[PDB]
Amino acid sequence: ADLKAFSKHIYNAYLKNFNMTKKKARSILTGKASHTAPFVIHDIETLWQAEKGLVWKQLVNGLPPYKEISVHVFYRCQCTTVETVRELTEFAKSIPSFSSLFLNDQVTLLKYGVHEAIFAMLASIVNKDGLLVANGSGFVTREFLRSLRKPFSDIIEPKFEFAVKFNALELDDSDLALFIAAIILCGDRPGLMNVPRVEAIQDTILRALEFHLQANHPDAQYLFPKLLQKMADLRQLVTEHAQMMQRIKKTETETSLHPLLQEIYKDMY
Amino acid sequence: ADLKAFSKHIYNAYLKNFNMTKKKARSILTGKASHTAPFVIHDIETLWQAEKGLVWKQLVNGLPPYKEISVHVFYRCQCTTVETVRELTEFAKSIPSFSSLFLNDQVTLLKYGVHEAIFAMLASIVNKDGLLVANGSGFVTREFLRSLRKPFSDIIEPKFEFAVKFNALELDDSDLALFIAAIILCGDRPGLMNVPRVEAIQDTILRALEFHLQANHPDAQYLFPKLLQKMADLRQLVTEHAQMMQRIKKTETETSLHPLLQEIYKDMY
Ligand SMILES: Cc1cc(Cn2ncn(-c3ccc(OC(F)(F)F)cc3)c2=O)cc(C)c1OC(C)(C)C(=O)O
Ligand SMILES: Cc1cc(Cn2ncn(-c3ccc(OC(F)(F)F)cc3)c2=O)cc(C)c1OC(C)(C)C(=O)O
Repeated sequence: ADLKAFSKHIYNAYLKNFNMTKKKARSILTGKASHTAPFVIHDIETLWQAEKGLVWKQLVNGLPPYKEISVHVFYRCQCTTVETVRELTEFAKSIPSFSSLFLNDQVTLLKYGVHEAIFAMLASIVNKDGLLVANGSGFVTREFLRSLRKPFSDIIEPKFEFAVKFNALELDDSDLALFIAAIILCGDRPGLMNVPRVEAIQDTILRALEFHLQANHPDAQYLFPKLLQKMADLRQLVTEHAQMMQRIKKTETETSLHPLLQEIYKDMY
Repeated sequence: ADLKAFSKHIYNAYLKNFNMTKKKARSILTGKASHTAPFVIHDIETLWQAEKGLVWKQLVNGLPPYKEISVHVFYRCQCTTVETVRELTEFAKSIPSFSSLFLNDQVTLLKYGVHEAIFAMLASIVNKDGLLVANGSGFVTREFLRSLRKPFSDIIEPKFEFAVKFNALELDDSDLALFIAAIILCGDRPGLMNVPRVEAIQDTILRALEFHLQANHPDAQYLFPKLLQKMADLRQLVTEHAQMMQRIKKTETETSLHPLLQEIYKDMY
């Protein structure tokens, strides 16, 4: 009660804001709802094919001018990330009392949380071998992404490592809704004004998550503490990511960075 | 139709979000809605009377600990201003294409625009003699405010100086809606991401304003350039105000600043 309602409201916000759920993604990856697989990108040729219709169906990509394969893929990563951020902000608007914070605090929370949330949600569209892209019309292999030149392969691999370990907790969409809401409502964010309010909201979300997990996964007893540890793991994974991003900006000078990402990484830690 | 439609929608946002319009204020200040005037505050006694129900109807002031009349009035100033910031934020959300900017840009625009807008709208509740407070239930005299000790009287007087000259343009609420929308949609704000989008929106607002002025004030010809100059004046007024605010923080160590105002003033330019 109250937590059941809270959980359901968060879940519905999740379902309303994310086109690609873990449900849909698993359904595609196992082959039960499609009957014809997504287009597999695993090399230069198939990437080129995918960009002329098979996966992205426009005759000029509307991405920055690229001079090599690795940077092209990096730009694709930026596109996915930007649209996930967009969805995450819209999702945050439906969290109880998020919209009632100061606008500045909303911006702070999103700035410092979206990457943690993105890395958590990636596991829904990732398996050992690769990841879904373009709402599941494409599947990019992990071996291809490992084959990109340093430092871009270096940035991509850790997300696979984390996602594969995170998928072993076998959460479903209704768990993940509460998990990512709690990621966003973090009181530890630099420059937050109303820390106690945000901590109280996170308090509620996490109580609802504990409740929801005992209902949904009766036999997994220690699922809740591990998930809290997952949050801490995510923070460090983002720290490492940010370090590599710094190195990119230093050493890959005309690799362009989307303005939203320039803002997020601006002054970050 | 095009600019008439834009204008009217801005006007409706204005009418839906500001408790005190120039219409209401002039009706109260001239004595037409009154039959008996607002409670005049011009010294400590009337301030004490007003704070126990007559004007502010609470039995604990909920203001920070203050040790003098000047700081007490400064805190009242903060309260009025914070509520105006809240109203302006809601008003900006209803401006066409404001809500469509990145949240970072919305926050930047409000951060650097609210004081300019507040100083413009202050003229609606001011005459030579004082100003309305608490939705027109109170009237605080300018001579009382001059009687506060430096630096507080110093910060307040220039707003009167500006407002009295601004009231000589005989604008009405429907002009002011477009004027303050244009103040907020400033492309010149430090740290704006999408400058051209904001400048296009402001262009629309300003064209609508010129059109609306040609309809509403046919015979007052140089009104539009003068208003452009008013915007520049407001910028200079906010520079001076902010300088004085700095000297407050340097030299009035027992004076607290509301957190939202602390945010606006931290790192401003
Ligand atoms: C580098 C990065 C990766 C991820 C996850 N990720 N990993 C691979 N892809 C991917 C690969 C190929 C593709 O298509 C095609 F290229 F055609 F193969 C479409 C998408 C992802 O979305 C997440 C964040 C936050 C990243 O950091 C950035 C974006 C820089 C940032 O936030 O600034
Ligand atoms: C110091 C200042 C003044 C103004 C205008 N102004 N002048 C007087 N009042 C007022 C006076 C008396 C009253 O009631 C009673 F106290 F009882 F008399 C209630 C309201 C205003 O609102 C505007 C800004 C931005 C100010 O600067 C601050 C707030 C720090 C800031 O930076 O935001």
